[PDB]
Amino acid sequence: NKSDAAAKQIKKLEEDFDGRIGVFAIDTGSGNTFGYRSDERFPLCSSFKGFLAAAVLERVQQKKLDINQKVKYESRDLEYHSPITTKYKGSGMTLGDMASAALQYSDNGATNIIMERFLGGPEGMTKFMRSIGDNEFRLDRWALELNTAIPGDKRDTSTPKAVANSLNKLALGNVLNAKVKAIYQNWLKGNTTGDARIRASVPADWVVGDKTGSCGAYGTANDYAVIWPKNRAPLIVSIYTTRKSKDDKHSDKTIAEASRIAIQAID
Ligand SMILES: [Cl-]
Ligand SMILES: [Cl-]
Repeated sequence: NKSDAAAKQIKKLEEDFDGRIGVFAIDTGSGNTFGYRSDERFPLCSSFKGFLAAAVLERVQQKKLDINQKVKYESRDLEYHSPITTKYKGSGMTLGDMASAALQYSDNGATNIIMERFLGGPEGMTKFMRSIGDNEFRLDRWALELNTAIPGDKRDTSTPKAVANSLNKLALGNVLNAKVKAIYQNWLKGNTTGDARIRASVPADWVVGDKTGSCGAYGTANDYAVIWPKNRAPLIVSIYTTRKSKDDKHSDKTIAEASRIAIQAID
């Protein structure tokens, strides 16, 4: 009934903005979960970049790549919204810095460059998700094309549950051994695009790693986080939203508020 109560409130919340909210939350120190449309498909937007980064470290751990090798692109036409890759265009970035820019700033070139050069592309990226027990996630397009968020389109979508289970294996589990899991945890912890979403849902002295996504159509935006509360086991929160009209603005507060309700339902 604490989950029925939470469900009611998400439902109210989705009516208010005329859209669709997908939630899954896990409490790892109790097992308590909460879900709403947890297995319905949502567009990923940028949010798969949290997973690309982990793919990248997996490759370092297998010694297929070095975290410090330079990745040079001085002749490349840089994707729109490449804030980080643009200031390093003349000199290159370390593969680890490139990976992290794609995470923390949602840099589209860093993303494209990484999937074209190391990862096998969209389907390369799909393959790695398949390799951690995740059968929901799918990536079909490159960093810009994947943000169309067309209602009823299965391309570049996952379910909230799959995102959460995945982030949990990666951030908290054992796909990445010690040092490199710790790196990736640091990368999430240092994400810069998420202040008005899951971070805003929680006391500011709790520790939060997250990856946001913002399609910029269908008011489509999301966030997934690991959260370390004080004196308490980590939580996993996964929030997806779409809206009815193409020209609908995404809503940070809806995300922040659905995370507040989620976090309460698992406590
Ligand atoms: Cl559900
Ligand atoms: Cl891991």
